[PDB]
Amino acid sequence: APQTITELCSEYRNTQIYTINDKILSYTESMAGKREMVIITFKSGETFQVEVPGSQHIDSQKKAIERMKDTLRITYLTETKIDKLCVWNNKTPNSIAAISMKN
Amino acid sequence: APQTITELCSEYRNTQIYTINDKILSYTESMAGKREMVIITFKSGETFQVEVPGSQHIDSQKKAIERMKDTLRITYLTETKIDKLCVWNNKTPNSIAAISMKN
Amino acid sequence: APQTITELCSEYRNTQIYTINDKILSYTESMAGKREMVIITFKSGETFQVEVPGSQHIDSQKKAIERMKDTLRITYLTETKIDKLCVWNNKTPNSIAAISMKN
Amino acid sequence: APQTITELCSEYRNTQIYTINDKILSYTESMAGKREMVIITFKSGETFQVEVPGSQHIDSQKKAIERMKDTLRITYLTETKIDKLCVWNNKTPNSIAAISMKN
Amino acid sequence: APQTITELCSEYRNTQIYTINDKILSYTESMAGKREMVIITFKSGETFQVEVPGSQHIDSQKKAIERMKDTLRITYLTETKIDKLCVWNNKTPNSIAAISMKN
Amino acid sequence: GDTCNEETQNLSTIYLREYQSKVKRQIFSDYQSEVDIYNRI
Amino acid sequence: RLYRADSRPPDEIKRSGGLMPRGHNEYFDRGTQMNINLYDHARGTQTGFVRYDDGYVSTSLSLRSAHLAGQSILSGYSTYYIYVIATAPNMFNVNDVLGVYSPHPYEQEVSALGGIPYSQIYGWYRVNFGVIDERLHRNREYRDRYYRNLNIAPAEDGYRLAGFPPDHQAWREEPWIHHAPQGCG
Ligand SMILES: CC(=O)N[C@@H]1[C@@H](O[C@@H]2O[C@H](CO)[C@H](O)[C@H](O)[C@H]2O)[C@@H](O)[C@@H](CO)O[C@@H]1O
Repeated sequence: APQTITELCSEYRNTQIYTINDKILSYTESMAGKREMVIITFKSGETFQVEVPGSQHIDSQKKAIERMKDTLRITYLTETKIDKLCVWNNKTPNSIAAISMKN
Repeated sequence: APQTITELCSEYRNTQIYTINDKILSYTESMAGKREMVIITFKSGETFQVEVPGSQHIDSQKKAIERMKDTLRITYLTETKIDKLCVWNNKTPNSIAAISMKN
Repeated sequence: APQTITELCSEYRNTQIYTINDKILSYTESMAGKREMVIITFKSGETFQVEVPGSQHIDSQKKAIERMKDTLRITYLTETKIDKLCVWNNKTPNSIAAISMKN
Repeated sequence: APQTITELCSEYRNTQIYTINDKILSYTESMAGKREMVIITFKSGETFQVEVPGSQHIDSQKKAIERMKDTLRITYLTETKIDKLCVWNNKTPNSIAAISMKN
Repeated sequence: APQTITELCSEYRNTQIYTINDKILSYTESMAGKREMVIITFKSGETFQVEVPGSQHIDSQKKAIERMKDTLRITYLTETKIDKLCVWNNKTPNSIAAISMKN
Repeated sequence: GDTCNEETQNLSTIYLREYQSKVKRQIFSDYQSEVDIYNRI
Repeated sequence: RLYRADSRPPDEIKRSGGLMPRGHNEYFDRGTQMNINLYDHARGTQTGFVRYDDGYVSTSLSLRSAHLAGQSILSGYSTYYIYVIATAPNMFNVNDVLGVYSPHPYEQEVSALGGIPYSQIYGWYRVNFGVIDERLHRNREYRDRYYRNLNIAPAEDGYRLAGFPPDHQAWREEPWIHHAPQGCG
């Protein structure tokens, strides 16, 4: 039902929208125990993660976590500009909730 | 079986063909709880969504939903031209049922 | 085991070989309930489909139906020339059993 | 563990290294019952297959068979040069056990 | 959560950071029983492996292992420079725990 | 004939096909979609 | 970056796969093999098109030079383009490779063997009634990471690809002798 990313981001607690508008500077992927995650950063100095699947995630989000990590790798490789990010700010780095790309 | 998108689209109630003939303008992806979906937008302003899997779907649609999301990410990143869309017009944004690309 | 597509095609009843030698003209993917399928066409007018998984399929074909839909999508996107298609001719559109590509 | 394909290849019976140093000439894929497999050939006239999953396969190999076909598919489209192949010579066509690419 | 490959790597025993700053030279993939793995090497002479999922792996690590192997395949094909690698140096070849890349 | 010039022709084509593969490795890799093998199997 | 004056428009080049040499339809298009020879390409002056015969497309080292060619070549045209091309190994400096036998020396050309793929084209300028519009249009499909660290093929590699006719003396002199194809020298 949400029509855009800012509308979707507002349905949640502890989320912020960041207008990035630039390509990812670095991509880091880990398969180490309890650290199965992906970290990305930008020229601006901003760092974001995709949380390790855990107890705070419903079964529906499981497949969605994999898709997000897949999207970050391809976006990185193709040098695609990310438009905005919706992130949970109660995590460090801030956890990604939704991405948006434009043009 | 149907031999075209139009033919296929017409076997359902609450659907219609949108003759796009253009690439996707923006792509939004979300992993936020209960709202794991994708939303695309066109230069025309038309906004469509791939629905969060729910009861409305039968079991065989589970995999087709994931594939459609894979298809839309690739199309977006490659600026591949979309021909037409078959959407269930009883949702906001209109939910995607099939896609066709040409040439 | 078969060493070629013609030789493999010949082990099935109701099949025939089509020498395409051309790239795909259009691609259609559908997630519509009971019509979870892909349809491809050629400038020659041919139309073939990957069938919706059903009782006619053994368990070992399920993962192959999936691989086949992946293959057709990327073959279309890369505009790669198809050489031959082994199809079951007791379905309309004819159903794809195997594909071969030559460089 | 092994450090080269030759090292790895020599830990099994009925195997052998073929130095190809060439791109794939043709690619064949099949979703036909009991023939869900891939077959590749080289301009050298050699023909190889990725066997249909069977009882000669241990469970850990199942995921590996799938990955190999994905690799062969992308290697074929990109015209990437295969360096060597480790294959079981007790099959016709010979069965691919491992692959290597360089540069 | 760690904000860096170095920081993440230091959380483990028997790990070591290798600064590569180069593309993969060769890629080896095997589907042979008890040797389902990928081995990569660089011009500089270092050889690394994504190991075989054994009793030394936690469940959440099985999906992460597949992902790493996917990443290695695509970075090799695209000739993308690896920046750093966090490896477990208690094996031969050293096992990859994480990878980093930037541009 | 197939002396000096059959060579140049065959050598030039060789250099070209090599390059063309480098190009496909770039533009065709954008279409590669990864599969969840444990969901497939 | 290298530049090329061309009447062929961006959308045509995009459909073709890049700046194609004479006769080649699609960049990857196989089967229809064409004659690929450097020496024959370099001596071939063409009207209506900047040297693009014999499996090679030539370019210039600066906007100004490319502009000079378009002036005398695309003289008739009311609107043409000057494409900005990234350096890569598919390109050879006609002077460096051909040496003494450089067909038209003082023009300092750099030819791309087999054409110029679209992903290697950075952008282009429009030229109206022979006057460059100082607004470059970036090619969205230019591979930046890839072409970032690439450069022209050193003359060493072009030597055997030199295309000189069977005899040509060069085949019997430095340094074409150290690289002569099986039947040259
Ligand atoms: C604000 C909050 O604590 N919300 C709870 C949820 O926590 C958020 O969950 C996401 C993943 O869904 C991510 O880890 C955020 O950082 C996290 O704060 C989660 O625990 C669910 C469980 O049903 O509901 C909470 O209300």
